[PDB]
Amino acid sequence: GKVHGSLARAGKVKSQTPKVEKQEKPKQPKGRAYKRLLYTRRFVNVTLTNGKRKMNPSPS
Amino acid sequence: MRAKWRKKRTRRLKRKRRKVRARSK
Amino acid sequence: GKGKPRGLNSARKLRVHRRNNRWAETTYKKRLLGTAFKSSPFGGSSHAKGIVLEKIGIESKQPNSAIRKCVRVQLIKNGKKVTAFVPNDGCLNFVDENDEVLLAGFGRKGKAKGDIPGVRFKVVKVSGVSLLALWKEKKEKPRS
Amino acid sequence: KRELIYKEEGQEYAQITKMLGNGRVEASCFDGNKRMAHIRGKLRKKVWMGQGDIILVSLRDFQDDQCDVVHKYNLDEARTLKNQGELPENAKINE
Amino acid sequence: PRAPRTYSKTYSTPKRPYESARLDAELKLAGEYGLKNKREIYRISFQLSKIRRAARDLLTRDEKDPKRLFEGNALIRRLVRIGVLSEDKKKLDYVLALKVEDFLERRLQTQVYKLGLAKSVHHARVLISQRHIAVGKQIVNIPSFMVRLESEKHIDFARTSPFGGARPGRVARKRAAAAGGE
Amino acid sequence: EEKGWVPVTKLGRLVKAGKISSIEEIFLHSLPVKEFQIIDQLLPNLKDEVMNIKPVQKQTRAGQRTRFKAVVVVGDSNGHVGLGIKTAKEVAGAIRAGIIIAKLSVIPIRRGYWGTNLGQPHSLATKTSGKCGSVSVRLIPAPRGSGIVASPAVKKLMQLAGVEDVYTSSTGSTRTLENTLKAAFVAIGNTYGFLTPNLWEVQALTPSPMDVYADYATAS
RNA sequence: ACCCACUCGGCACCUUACGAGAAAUCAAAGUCUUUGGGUUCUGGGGGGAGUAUGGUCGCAAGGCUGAAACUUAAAGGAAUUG
RNA sequence: UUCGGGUCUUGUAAUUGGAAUGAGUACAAUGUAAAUACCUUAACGAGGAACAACUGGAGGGCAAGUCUGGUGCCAGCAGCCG
Ligand SMILES: [Mg+2]
Ligand SMILES: [Mg+2]
Ligand SMILES: [Mg+2]
Ligand SMILES: [Mg+2]
Ligand SMILES: [Mg+2]
Ligand SMILES: [Mg+2]
Ligand SMILES: [Mg+2]
Ligand SMILES: [Mg+2]
Ligand SMILES: [Mg+2]
Repeated sequence: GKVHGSLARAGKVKSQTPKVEKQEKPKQPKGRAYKRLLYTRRFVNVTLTNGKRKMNPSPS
Repeated sequence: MRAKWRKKRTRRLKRKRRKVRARSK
Repeated sequence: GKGKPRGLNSARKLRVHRRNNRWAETTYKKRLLGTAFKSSPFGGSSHAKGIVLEKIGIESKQPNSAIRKCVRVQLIKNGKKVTAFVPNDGCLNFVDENDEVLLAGFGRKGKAKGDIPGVRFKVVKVSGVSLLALWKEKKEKPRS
Repeated sequence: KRELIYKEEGQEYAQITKMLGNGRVEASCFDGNKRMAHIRGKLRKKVWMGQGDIILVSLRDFQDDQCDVVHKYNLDEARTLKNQGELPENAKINE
Repeated sequence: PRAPRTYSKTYSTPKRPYESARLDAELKLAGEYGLKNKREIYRISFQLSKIRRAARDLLTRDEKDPKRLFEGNALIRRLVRIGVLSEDKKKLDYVLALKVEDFLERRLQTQVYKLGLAKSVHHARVLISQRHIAVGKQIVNIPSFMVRLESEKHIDFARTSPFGGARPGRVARKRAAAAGGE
Repeated sequence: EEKGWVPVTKLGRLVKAGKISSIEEIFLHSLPVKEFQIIDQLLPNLKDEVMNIKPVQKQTRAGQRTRFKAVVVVGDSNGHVGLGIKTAKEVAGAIRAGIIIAKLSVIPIRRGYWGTNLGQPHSLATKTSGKCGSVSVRLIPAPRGSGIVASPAVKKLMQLAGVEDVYTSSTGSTRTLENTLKAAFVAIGNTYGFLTPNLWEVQALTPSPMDVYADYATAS
């Protein structure tokens, strides 16, 4: 109908969201290695010189 | 409202409170 | 030239003029009158514990339509009663009635924040445990 | 012609006794509950209601004093409710 | 009640923490010299700011003033001894002209890299951190060891290190033992 | 690219003929510049930066007719600045006309020394100030290598100027970018408007370039 | 009593910005980031509120002095186009 | 001549090798009034080097998404605008 349940119930969206498990990953290096990775990714491996840097460019 | 009439209403409230106090002074 | 005197022997009136004008501020007046200790729910206190009396929700303003889940808490330090906000999504059920809850400031200098009317305090801890640890299931309520 | 929506797991019907201001209403819920009803979303200024109107309202389990009105029936789906009889029939509400 | 010894802060975070150009410059300097955090750049900028404050205060004072002479040449000799200020410009007005990269350059990290015994800046960082480089038969496990001019000629791998000549180490010794056994 | 630039002004004609060699001749005799190509000819390396794009609306009977105000700053980082402010329908056209005005309004600045003089000037010569709207900008000389202590827009203006070290202080509603940049422009162009002891001796009033070279103008 | 010229003082007025302002405008609202002639009073966002209380004056009306709790993201000034 | 060797370098790949090292344990000795602990150092101690770095945020202010799914003025977010 208009509303699928009791409207004012607390923790509604949290309760009914689909629990999607964390995706397992390779370890992300931390510390000086992370700064080196960022430096390589931004100032020696310039990817999209057009426009801005556009870090995290949405895929479309 | 105008400031004039707000002032006058305040004066009338003071009227009532003053007569009440005078009756009980 | 200007309103203030300028002579070399006018320190007295300059000082007293500044001292009389300082009361025009709000921070200085609050600090010197010490209204925080006498009138505010906490006397110069960042946090304070209290007991949950009942479990209320309060509607928002015009531009924002919702009901923010609050809680009425009587402070233990002095006995005052204040409404407080249970911050996150599914935290209303976490805090049960008549349990000790540590209220904190709401971040807007003791004034209502956002669209929630007549509230000035968050909720940080309940029954000794923090709400943020409960909300991510890092800890659980002791249920005593 | 639209299908009439029944209550489910907490929502219940009621009748407006007197409508207050600032989007507030006094509603008699048919459990002997002279409750306060709050005009709510999808209901602010899209559908209008008045005194003595059949109403559907969701409760709040953390406070039973106030309750949030959700859907209004147009005096004909009210008749359908009346024949199927989920609400008490000891009340006459006609035109 | 014992007399305290004074701890003191050695850095100062910038007031605008979110400047795009400044963030990019900080990342450039971090990647160029293998700095672990951006607190390193803050520390060098704080040292430079103290140096500049002293230099400007001495500049305000009149020329040929005992304070100016004494502490100005003291700061000059200290900076040339560090090596950041070239001998050409011992004037106390080129002191105001130093850049943060100048002090960055004198780190034991970059000096080990320059000497070539470490072929990469991060290689220099790890080699320093593994207790290998010794500045005058004294190892330094600290990348920010400001190498002074009088002692730069004495950087080399330590004797205790395998590179300077000693037992190889855990992995090589274990492999040799395994080969000898089988 | 394609550029003919038939000169319509006598100054433009002289520049095209190659008779004016330095922009200092233009600034000295207070000549009026109306062709942006003159400034392009004299300063080949005028970089720019679009400071702000602002949507400005006019309420008509049908909807709200919206244009865009571009605030462009042009300069060469060697003591030459210009501040163009333009309004146009399309943003790209707004920026083009804004840089165009900015090139038209180039101005020289007088960089000086904070203390003793050792190398090239690093800061301004004296304290200067300007005021546009309610925004008053005060530029104050700073010791060598002190950076540009200024808000990002004013900082970019000084960087385009070539001033490497300077202190600033702004009073008013410095929020509005056009007012702040115009006030800073007034101050930095006023730097050459302050008589200083090292600028006291009189000169010989060298004849105007369009007087000595009037023949090469007046297209016949 | 007029006419012409000048001067002192007064209510004023026209033009203008070469000065000042957020502007409307001001010959002072100028000589203010190039900030200091002397001096008195007043204001520190809006509301609550010129309310309560306490003094004091008054026959009375009311005058003078005069907050806070709390609430609020604006209230307001000048001007532009509709 | 399309090439194209990559002639010269710089990254990306659960490919693949050899090194170095502590954080930990621990003979000792130093340390200490006696002991910890630190400095030194035997013998062990890295492959997913699982010896696994979090805390906040991704509309603006303010660096970083108009990607996917969920909820649809609810739940909630939001210091302010939203
Ligand atoms: Mg309402
Ligand atoms: Mg006020
Ligand atoms: Mg008032
Ligand atoms: Mg009284
Ligand atoms: Mg108005
Ligand atoms: Mg995270
Ligand atoms: Mg978030
Ligand atoms: Mg997200
Ligand atoms: Mg951004």
